[PDB]
Amino acid sequence: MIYSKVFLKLHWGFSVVKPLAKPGFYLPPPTTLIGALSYGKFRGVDNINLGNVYGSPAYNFRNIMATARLESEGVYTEDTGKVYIPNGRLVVVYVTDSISKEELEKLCWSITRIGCKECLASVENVEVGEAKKVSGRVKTRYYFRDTVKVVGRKEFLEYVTFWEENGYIWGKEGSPVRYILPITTYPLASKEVEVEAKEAYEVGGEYVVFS
RNA sequence: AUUGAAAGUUCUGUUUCGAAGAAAACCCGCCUCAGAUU
Repeated sequence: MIYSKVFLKLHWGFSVVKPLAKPGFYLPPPTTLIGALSYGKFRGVDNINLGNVYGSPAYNFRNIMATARLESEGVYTEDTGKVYIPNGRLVVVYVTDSISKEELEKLCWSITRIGCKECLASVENVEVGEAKKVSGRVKTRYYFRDTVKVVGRKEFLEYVTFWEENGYIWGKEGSPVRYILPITTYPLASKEVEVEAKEAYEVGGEYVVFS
């Protein structure tokens, strides 16, 4: 199981509108991160024949694990929800085993935006390595699933609804999955939360929790 | 190529016309550059 870290500098912020008044999300979903990763290889094509229906040029990277977190302060504003965090930093962690280190690093250096067109984002540095799996009590900053238990004080937890990869095909709605975010609503920032969990990869001290 | 792909809240308008900081008032009343030298 290999892992990679990437540091992104944002220009003005990101904007992803909730499916189904147009409120937005607080942090990008894993689908957006996987698509941003896949952009490095599938650049220039917008419709590929999956075999039965044209749904997206991204239904092939669906088995890559990804998380992300903030490192600065920003504000969520509706005026079409947006998250303004100019000149901020975003740290993204990719954990997978499908491709070798070289391919993942090459695709990691090839990220241009997160969400819509305006949300450009530069790349400052990357790291590649091998991760280890543990199950003891850990402290994390990246968001995780709803089913994961919690030992600390419930003070900085929020609930959001994300979708699986099934939504990659047009004319179809993805399955709803609950997620827990360790975020302060105003102003936006990230806080550490201690969890027990069952699977957690050590990617440099900042343990990442998946289940 | 990411609930992503496609979208100008844009066009038109004077803060304008008029109204003396003006009239009265001494700086002024006394004081040696003076005694000695071819």
